[PDB]
Amino acid sequence: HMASMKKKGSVVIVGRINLSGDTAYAQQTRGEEGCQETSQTGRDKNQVEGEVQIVSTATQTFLATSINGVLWTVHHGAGTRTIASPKGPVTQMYTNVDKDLVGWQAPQGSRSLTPCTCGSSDLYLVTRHADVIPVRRRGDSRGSLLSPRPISYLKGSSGGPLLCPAGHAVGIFRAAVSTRGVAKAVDFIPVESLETTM
Ligand SMILES: CC(C)(C)OC(=O)N[C@H]1CCCCC/C=C\[C@@H]2C[C@@]2(C(=O)NS(=O)(=O)C2CC2)NC(=O)[C@@H]2C[C@@H](OC(=O)n3cc4cccc(F)c4c3)CN2C1=O
Ligand SMILES: [Zn+2]
Repeated sequence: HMASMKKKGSVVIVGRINLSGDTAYAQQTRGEEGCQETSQTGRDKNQVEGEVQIVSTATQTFLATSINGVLWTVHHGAGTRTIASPKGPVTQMYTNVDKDLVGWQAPQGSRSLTPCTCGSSDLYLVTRHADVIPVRRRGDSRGSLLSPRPISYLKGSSGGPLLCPAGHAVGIFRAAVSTRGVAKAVDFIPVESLETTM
């Protein structure tokens, strides 16, 4: 009934994939109890850094990537949820279920990737465990893993980036193409779609 209807919580930044140095590693910035509280209030005063965030809802965890001043992720993780911020919940500025894409204004302190203009097909996928996986681009929205992996290895990495050799954003990881539980290829949202959305 009306008076007791609940609201979904906010997406919460719980960590980041550190790519700044010579070693890529995942960093946690908030534990599970703090995550749950922050999702409910939508108020997150933690400092944000970096290009790739680890994000969570009450039920899922995935990645989000800043490109051109927007923190982008997948709709199948975020839905229409707000993101927690120092001043309270922030509404999505982009939502496109057809592309599986959402975005919010990038948090203060984040750094953004630049869309790739290289026209090159040797790519790198960054996972939530900070693995950097070589991917050969095979079409507008597909690339093949040079070394196939069980889907377990990729689960929770949607929203993360595919990058070119120079570290530009080429796309956002969306789905794994798997046969018998092995991912031989990935599907991604090309950066040009994000640029058109903007
Ligand atoms: C499309 C094709 C070729 C048929 O393949 C697949 O449908 N395959 C599956 C294999 C699933 C097994 C796990 C694979 C491991 C990791 C996957 C990356 C990942 C993930 O980590 N999510 S998450 O755990 O972070 C999660 C917490 C956020 N995404 C998924 O599971 C997505 C979600 C879902 O797809 C979609 O809702 N759409 C909506 C779309 C709209 C437009 C175009 C698209 F393609 C769309 C795909 C099925 N998904 C796959 O990948
Ligand atoms: Zn490039």
